[PDB]
Amino acid sequence: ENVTEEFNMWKNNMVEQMHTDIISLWDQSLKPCVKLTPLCVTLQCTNVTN
Amino acid sequence: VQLLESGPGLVRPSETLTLTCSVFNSRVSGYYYSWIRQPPGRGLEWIASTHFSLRPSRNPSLLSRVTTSIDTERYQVFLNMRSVTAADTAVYFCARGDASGWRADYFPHWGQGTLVVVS
Amino acid sequence: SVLTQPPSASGSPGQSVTISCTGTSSDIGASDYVSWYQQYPGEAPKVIIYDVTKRPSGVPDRFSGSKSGTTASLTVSGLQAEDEADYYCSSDAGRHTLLFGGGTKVTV
Amino acid sequence: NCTRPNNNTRKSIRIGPGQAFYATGDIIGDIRQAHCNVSKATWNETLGKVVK
Ligand SMILES: *[C@@H]1O[C@H](CO)[C@@H](O[C@@H]2O[C@H](CO)[C@@H](O[C@@H]3O[C@H](CO)[C@@H](O)[C@H](O[C@H]4O[C@H](CO)[C@@H](O)[C@H](O)[C@@H]4O)[C@@H]3O)[C@H](O)[C@H]2NC(C)=O)[C@H](O)[C@H]1NC(C)=O
Ligand SMILES: *[C@@H]1O[C@H](CO)[C@@H](O[C@@H]2O[C@H](CO)[C@@H](O)[C@H](O)[C@H]2NC(C)=O)[C@H](O)[C@H]1NC(C)=O
Ligand SMILES: *[C@@H]1O[C@H](CO)[C@@H](O[C@@H]2O[C@H](CO)[C@@H](O)[C@H](O)[C@H]2NC(C)=O)[C@H](O)[C@H]1NC(C)=O
Ligand SMILES: *[C@@H]1O[C@H](CO)[C@@H](O[C@@H]2O[C@H](CO)[C@@H](O)[C@H](O)[C@H]2NC(C)=O)[C@H](O)[C@H]1NC(C)=O
Ligand SMILES: *[C@@H]1O[C@H](CO)[C@@H](O)[C@H](O)[C@H]1NC(C)=O
Ligand SMILES: *[C@@H]1O[C@H](CO)[C@@H](O)[C@H](O)[C@H]1NC(C)=O
Ligand SMILES: *[C@@H]1O[C@H](CO)[C@@H](O)[C@H](O)[C@H]1NC(C)=O
Repeated sequence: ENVTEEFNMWKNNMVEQMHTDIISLWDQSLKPCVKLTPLCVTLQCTNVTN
Repeated sequence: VQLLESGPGLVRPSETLTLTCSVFNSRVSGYYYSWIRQPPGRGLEWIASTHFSLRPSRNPSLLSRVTTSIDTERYQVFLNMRSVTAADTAVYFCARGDASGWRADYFPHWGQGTLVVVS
Repeated sequence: SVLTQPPSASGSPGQSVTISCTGTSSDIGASDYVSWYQQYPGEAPKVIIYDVTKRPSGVPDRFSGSKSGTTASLTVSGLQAEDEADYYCSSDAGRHTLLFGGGTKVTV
Repeated sequence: NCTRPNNNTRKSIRIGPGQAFYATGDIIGDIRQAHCNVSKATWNETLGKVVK
């Protein structure tokens, strides 16, 4: 009570840390699993229905 | 969808049957395709049923010689039954299931049919 | 042909005809997959009743199915001069195996 | 409400020791367009409030 804090939402550091933490969590969960780079070959494609 | 059926004339007592019905405006995949047969007097006994990616079924009374398959590039289906006898001569229809693609109980679409008299 | 039907039935215009299709407990009493077909002498059959009590789109609603125990019944009410055709009953007998009936030729 | 009407089948392909690639076998039934539904009246009220 009796208090008035001066807030600003466009210059807080929580958003930057949340962004970099979400990016880091996204990156570290793609390490163990399969690396698909024999799939860059010459494909031959046709229509699925005719 | 149109089902156009074809079979070779009259068959010898020991020559095998090869039946094929081309599909038009359909994928020949994701749909159950079945064969039904009726003798001239009375009939409508079903031979076999096929699917591309699900388990087929065969008639126990004819399971011995039913070797049916499908072709995706040319959109065809082949009965290819063998060990024929003179007593099974009859007319054949090929049909497909409803838009659901997983039910082989009732067959809305049908085809013209073929004679396939046994000599 | 485990499923059997009476060989034929008849009546008069504006009357109702009931056709019975019978089978063993393992055949019809296992599931609700019961169907009825009609065919003209020169044409291929078409589905009239599917899943015992359902009908396809764009057909007259003068047909029905009761699933009376292990026997199914088809009723035609207000038949006309062009409703003369054979009626076949089919049912599922496990492992996607269907069993048909002997048919019922309705004449008037 | 968003929906994907297609009924896919996934197929697994072995590309090496302990390495698996998950392709698509086929589609059962009809091929239909994925889509999302919104209610017209509620969107009209929301747009009116936003304009105000
Ligand atoms: C997506 O496209 C792929 C690629 O086309 C397709 O898979 C291919 O399907 C065809 C037809 O089912 C396969 O071709 C057959 O392969 C077998 C086994 O090698 C052969 O024995 C066959 O030849 C005999 O049978 C023919 C038909 O009875 C006869 O006409 C012929 O003379 C022979 O007697 C036939 O060549 C092909 O192998 C596959 N390819 C792969 C890589 O799997 C697939 O079906 C398509 N899927 C969809 C949903 O469209
Ligand atoms: C998509 O297709 C599959 C078939 O691969 C359907 O799976 C069947 O669903 C019924 C309904 O409960 C079950 O009784 C079957 O046992 C399932 N498996 C089969 C038939 O192999 C699935 O229902 C389809 N999806 C939708 C939304 O209909
Ligand atoms: C989303 O909206 C569409 C469009 O109204 C709905 O699609 C209708 O579904 C009913 C029930 O199958 C059909 O009788 C209508 O013909 C469909 N509309 C059209 C324009 O074809 C759909 O059901 C809604 N809900 C979803 C997709 O979850
Ligand atoms: C989107 O989906 C929801 C949930 O399925 C629909 O909500 C249903 O609305 C009807 C009346 O319109 C109720 O009888 C149902 O009970 C509701 N569903 C549930 C699970 O309670 C909604 O109608 C759909 N369409 C929208 C939101 O446009
Ligand atoms: C400050 O807070 C106290 C506690 O609620 C309250 O009694 C007091 O009146 C407040 N000060 C003013 C100036 O209102
Ligand atoms: C396949 O799709 C392409 C692209 O829409 C179209 O031009 C062609 O006519 C289709 N049919 C073929 C290649 O047989
Ligand atoms: C929204 O609703 C109001 C009042 O019903 C109407 O005047 C207006 O035209 C509507 N907006 C649109 C885009 O239809």
